[PDB]
Amino acid sequence: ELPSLEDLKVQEVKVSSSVLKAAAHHYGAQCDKPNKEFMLCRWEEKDPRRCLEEGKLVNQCALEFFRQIKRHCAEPFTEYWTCIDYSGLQLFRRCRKQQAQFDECVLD
Amino acid sequence: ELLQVLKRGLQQVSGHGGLRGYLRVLFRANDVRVGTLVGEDKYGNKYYEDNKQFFGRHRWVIYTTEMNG
Amino acid sequence: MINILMLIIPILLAVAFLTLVERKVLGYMQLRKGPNVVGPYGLLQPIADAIKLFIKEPLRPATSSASMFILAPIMALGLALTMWIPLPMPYPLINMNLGVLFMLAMSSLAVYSILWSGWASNSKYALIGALRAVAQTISYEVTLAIILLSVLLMSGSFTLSTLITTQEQMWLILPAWPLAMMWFISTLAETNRAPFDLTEGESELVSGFNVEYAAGPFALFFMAEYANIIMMNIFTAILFLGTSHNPHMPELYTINFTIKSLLLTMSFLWIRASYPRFRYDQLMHLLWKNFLPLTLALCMWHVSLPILTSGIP
Amino acid sequence: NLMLALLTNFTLATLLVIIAFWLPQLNVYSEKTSPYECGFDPMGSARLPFSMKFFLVAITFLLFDLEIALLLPLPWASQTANLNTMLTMALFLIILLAVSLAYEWTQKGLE
Amino acid sequence: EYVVAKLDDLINWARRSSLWPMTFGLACCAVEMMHMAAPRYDMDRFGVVFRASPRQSDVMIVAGTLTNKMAPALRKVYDQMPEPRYVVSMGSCANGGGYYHYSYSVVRGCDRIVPVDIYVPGCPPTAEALLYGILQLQKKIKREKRL
Amino acid sequence: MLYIVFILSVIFVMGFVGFSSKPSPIYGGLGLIVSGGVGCGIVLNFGGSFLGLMVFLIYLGGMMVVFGYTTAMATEQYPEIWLSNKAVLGAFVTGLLMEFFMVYYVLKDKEVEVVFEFNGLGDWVIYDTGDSGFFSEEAMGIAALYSYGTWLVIVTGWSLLIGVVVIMEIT
Amino acid sequence: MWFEVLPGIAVMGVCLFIPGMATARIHRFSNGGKEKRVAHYPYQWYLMERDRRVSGVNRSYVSK
Amino acid sequence: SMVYMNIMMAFTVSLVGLLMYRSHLMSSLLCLEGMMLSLFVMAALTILNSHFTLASMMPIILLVFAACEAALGLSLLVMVSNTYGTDYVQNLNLL
Amino acid sequence: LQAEKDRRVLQMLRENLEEEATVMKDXXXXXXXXXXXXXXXXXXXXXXXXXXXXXXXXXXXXXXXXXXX
Amino acid sequence: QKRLGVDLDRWMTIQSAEQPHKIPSRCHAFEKEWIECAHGIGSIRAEKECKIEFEDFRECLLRQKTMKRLHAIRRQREKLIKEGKYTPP
Amino acid sequence: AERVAAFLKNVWAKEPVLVASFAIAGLAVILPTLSPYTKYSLMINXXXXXXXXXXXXXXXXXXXXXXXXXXXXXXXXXXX
Ligand SMILES: NC(=O)c1ccc[n+]([C@@H]2O[C@H](COP(=O)([O-])OP(=O)(O)OC[C@H]3O[C@@H](n4cnc5c(N)ncnc54)[C@H](OP(=O)(O)O)[C@@H]3O)[C@@H](O)[C@H]2O)c1
Ligand code: SF4
Repeated sequence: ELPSLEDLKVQEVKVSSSVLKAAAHHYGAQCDKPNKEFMLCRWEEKDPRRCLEEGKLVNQCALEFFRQIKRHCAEPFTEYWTCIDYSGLQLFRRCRKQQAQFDECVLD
Repeated sequence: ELLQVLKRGLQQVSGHGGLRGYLRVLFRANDVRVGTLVGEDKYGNKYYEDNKQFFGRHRWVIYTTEMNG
Repeated sequence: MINILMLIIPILLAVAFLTLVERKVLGYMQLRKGPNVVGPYGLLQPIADAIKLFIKEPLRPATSSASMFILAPIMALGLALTMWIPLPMPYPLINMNLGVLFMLAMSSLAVYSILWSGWASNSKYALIGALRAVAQTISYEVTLAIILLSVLLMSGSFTLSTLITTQEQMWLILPAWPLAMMWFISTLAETNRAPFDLTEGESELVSGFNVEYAAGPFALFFMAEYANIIMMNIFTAILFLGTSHNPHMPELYTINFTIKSLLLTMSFLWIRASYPRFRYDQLMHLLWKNFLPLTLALCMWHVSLPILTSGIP
Repeated sequence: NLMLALLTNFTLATLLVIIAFWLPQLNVYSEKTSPYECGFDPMGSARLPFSMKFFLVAITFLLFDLEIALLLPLPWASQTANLNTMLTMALFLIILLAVSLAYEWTQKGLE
Repeated sequence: EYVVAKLDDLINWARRSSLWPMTFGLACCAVEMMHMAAPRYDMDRFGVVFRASPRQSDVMIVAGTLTNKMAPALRKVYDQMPEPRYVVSMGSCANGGGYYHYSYSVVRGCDRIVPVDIYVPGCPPTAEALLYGILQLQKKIKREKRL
Repeated sequence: MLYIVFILSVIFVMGFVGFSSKPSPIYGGLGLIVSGGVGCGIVLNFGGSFLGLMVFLIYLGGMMVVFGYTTAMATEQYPEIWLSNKAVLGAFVTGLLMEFFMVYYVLKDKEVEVVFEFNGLGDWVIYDTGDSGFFSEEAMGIAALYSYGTWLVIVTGWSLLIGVVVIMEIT
Repeated sequence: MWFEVLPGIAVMGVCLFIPGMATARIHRFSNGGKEKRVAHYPYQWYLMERDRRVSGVNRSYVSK
Repeated sequence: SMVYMNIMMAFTVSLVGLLMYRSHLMSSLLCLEGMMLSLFVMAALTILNSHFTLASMMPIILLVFAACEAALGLSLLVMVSNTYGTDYVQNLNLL
Repeated sequence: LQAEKDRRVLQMLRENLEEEATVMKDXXXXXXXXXXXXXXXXXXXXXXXXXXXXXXXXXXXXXXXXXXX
Repeated sequence: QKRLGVDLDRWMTIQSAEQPHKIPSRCHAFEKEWIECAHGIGSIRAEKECKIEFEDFRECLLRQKTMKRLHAIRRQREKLIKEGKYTPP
Repeated sequence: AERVAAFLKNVWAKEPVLVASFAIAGLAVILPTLSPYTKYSLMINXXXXXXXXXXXXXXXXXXXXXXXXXXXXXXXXXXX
């Protein structure tokens, strides 16, 4: 069958917690070029074994995305993150008042 | 109108007995009401009267505890 | 799991404390004093019936049947008390993939309690009260699903969680004006304490699912039959009432939800005292002949509305 | 769990029957009767057909209940598919049900 | 010792609390038996709830005249009652014929058919006097099960 | 404990024996509730709450119509218990040997079957479906549709018109 | 009089009040943050499964 | 594969049930809905495992037609009792 | 979606090590080429093959409609 | 069909068609091969050329080829008791 | 009037619920064809994506850009 290497792709992969990813839809706008090329590779060639090299760049850019938010305007990001987990899965409902504190700091 | 209705209930509990007296007229007695009393009766009956309320009614009256044996 | 056990024992008490309201409100409706002697306002009498009917009352039927009969009060409680689980509330016990489908299926399964009580006595006297209970329920199951569909297409999907969020500004009584009036009648499909009702009360015929049963099974039937009345009252307060949601404070929802349901809880006992029984034949003529063309015309109307003006979840 | 939620309610319900079954016991005489409710000896022993009266109206329910089940897509299906193509088909099932009930008006039955 | 003695009174408290009557529409006594449901003299949820059906009820009130045509009918109804049962024969007909007694059809005193615990003597049984028929019933229930 | 559907499938066949071994349409009527209701759980565990609870809506409602002819027409003579008759119990005792003796071969190794296919164990393989879809998930998640099968809507509408008119001619 | 009726309503304002509060206030002990996650469809189910897998280990739903 | 073998075994018992007749005619109409119940479970598992989405509409159509025959046969049961007294497989005139 | 494929690859490598450990002496199992005769598309189908051992992890992964937390 | 439909079509019958919304079949990878092999008349009538692709299609829905393979692994793990045991998980 | 006004009041007198069964159900067919708002509801129904977006290879294409906020294809802007 020929399986992938035991070393695996992307060192220290994925974020530590869920919902955190769902709270920020800005990942669609920023860093899309590595994401879309992996997407274009995967639909044309259905094998995960062939387009894992492009998938390495997706996870590497994912770590670069979260580190920028942790450096500048971290306190409005944490307050928005605690708001979404307090409720069930409203995603954008009720937390729109605390969403005003967010984005405005990021706009700087 | 609403203030006088709540005050009428509080005055009824304050007039007859007090704290321990009101509980005796609630747990043992079915309906609690205060007014005029005749007083004098054999064994120890209370016998209350002179109340308006409704037609064919002459207050609580009440039964005595341990009448003969 | 603790939540299920905290939804049977306090709920059985609500069916117990119903017996007060069943003759206190109904009493003042008939200008007579209800519970008074037993407790401070007769409050010790509802809990006294549990000591009265179970511990001391012993009957089992004569000619009887085999395993069935005693199977029926198990079917009475074990299908009507399970109805509390899919309820949305502030927060539901295991939120269903589709909400109202489980509510409609188990309600029709709860009808079997009065059905298996027909074969409780092999004698023909009991099954007349069962055969009457068939038609007084079988016809009203048609509209119960149709009037639901007109409300469900108006707001969200089958999920009961979405039905709370859809009512943020105004109630669903005002858009569904003739449909809300239908759910004072269609709710009384199950054998409930009402004027429309079914073959359960005495009045003219012998008492259905009571003449065959004892005290102990017969006592278990009332703990299920009156339980369905609260269930329909809550279910109307979800589909037609709402007022506010508030996910942050559950305290503001729990008080406001109970008042809306309690006003409806009085309303069925208001119906019970006021009006006579509709007769076996003529209840089949209220619906089917007269109300079914009306509900389907409104069902036709509620199909067009999301297409006319955008209304898709 | 759905299984643990349903069984705990069912086991508590059947346990309450046992409490009312074993505690009250003293004597069981040949006293219990077949019909009860009104009294006297049962003239109609065991079982007899009776039947009729509602035979047509009951049958129609079995026929109608399938259509209401086929109406259940309406709030759940109309999300991805085109509305203009659906409008002609969704109403079509409701229209024909009124036609069947219109044929039910010309002699409904004994009920 | 003390818990056992008080538990027997707790079971007897349930019969002291509530007892469901039977609507024996037997004679004129049954009309005054309907006056127990009438508001002016009420036992409605004071300790009495009308529901009928001999299988569910605890107390049966024989309300009037019994005949030889009715002697087999009432007997098995008493047998259809749960074992803790009380019979209140209300009226002179229930106690041995109002007049009658020396008549051909009327059975004398109900006690020939079914045993009675509490007697009410009143022809037109005044609702005032009828109230004892349930209040004395509760007072008579004192002790059950010693061993 | 690992098996969820397999234990329910035993109860499914259990109610089905009370059909070949005729127990009258009251004890045999119970089968459509007992094995029918558990039969919904077989559908529910695989997925799709709609089609799983769709069995509850008709096979209980339509059974009430059947119940409208259990206390009617023919069967009202004797209850006829499946534990009393010698001709009935003989079919049940051989009926249980068609089910319970089969489970004896399931435990340890693959079970012996009349068909060519082997049963094996299959605990994790019982689901045999990956996650794949997320938003608007499940094939049963968007099951019923008026689109694509437009011809199927017309004939179903026709067949439910025919019956109402036809039964009127019979009666 | 309503002074007899209102204790019949007030006793219902305690027993029927329980199932609402008992479901909500139990989320403090069961989960960290007084919330039980809604499942519905596999998308929301997968988010819970990866949360329990990622450094929460034993806990089903946990922040960070 | 594994789950299919149990519901196929339930089909065979209901197959015999439609071919076995004793006294009443009511057993057949239970088995008609019984056999359709066993086919419905078989259809539900086959379509959902190897996902179809389009063909998951098909058992819903099948479930409609499942009681289409059952309603007509149950209405035919009514008219036999009117001509005779009680519906019996044992009681027939035609040769 | 990458997180799905990251887990599926790691599960495959765990299965490859288990097959080599169990089969060594008498039994014939190559594991190469796999079951499919096509060997060009190579479908994942990690539901029946995924997790060969440990009951607690397998039961949670298989059931989603059941329990539904 | 004894008589076929012209102009108007009432298809949506065969596997791997235009999906209900967008969701594809679980066996869609093997479904595509069967249409590509049997589009010509002299393939299914011959039933020899498409024998390779039909056997791969049998593996998808029934999973019988994978069932007997996974049965051998689970049996050997149960057979080896108290002698040679490994548990990486 | 022969049947427009003369026969309509006869339905109101005997069995008046029959009037509502024809009028409300009748308007449910006429309104979705003539009213100029029905086409807007289908537009949002097609715009709402259920499945994930698919990337296509670009080789001389018009109205196609990056995922970032730019004028590409069409993009829904019908009422806010
Ligand atoms: N098996 C038979 O049928 C059989 C065969 C051969 C001979 N016999 C003879 O026939 C007689 C049948 O009588 P039985 O057994 O039918 O009577 P039983 O049912 O035992 O009834 C006797 C009653 O007397 C009371 N009693 C007796 N001893 C008591 C004590 N020490 N303290 C308080 N109360 C007491 C009991 O009241 P409590 O329940 O309130 O204590 C009980 O209700 C026997 O005496 C026997 O010699 C019987
Ligand atoms: S005792 Fe008097 S009132 Fe009672 S039934 Fe006899 S005659 Fe009538």
